[PDB]
Amino acid sequence: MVEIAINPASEITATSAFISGTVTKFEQSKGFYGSGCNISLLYWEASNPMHVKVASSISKKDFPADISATIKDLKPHTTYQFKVTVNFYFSSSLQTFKTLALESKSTSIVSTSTPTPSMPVKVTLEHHHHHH
Repeated sequence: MVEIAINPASEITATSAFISGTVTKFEQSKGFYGSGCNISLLYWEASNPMHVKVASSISKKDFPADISATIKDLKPHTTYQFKVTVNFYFSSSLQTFKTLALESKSTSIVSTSTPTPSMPVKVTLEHHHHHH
């Protein structure tokens, strides 16, 4: 089967969110083996699934393929749904997330540190982007 793992939506604010997934293994049919599959990770409003917006559109020919999408232009207090569309024929499972209100936090001094930030001698100056 086409195995597409979906990573839970994180870094969610009112206007943006970081979503991702991993296309572990791809299948299609004869003739389409070794094809650069267009990964379009689509998101829409839970209230309006007609507004199919593209979070990210990239091409993958190598699997497992880890893809991520940074969504901006989100509506506050709004529930959204997302899926990874791989090639012209496949879609993943459906996840849903909800944005925040117009009172969001900066999330830089205190961020959700799920991994350990233990790096012997921190050479990287994270003033451009803070790692999760």
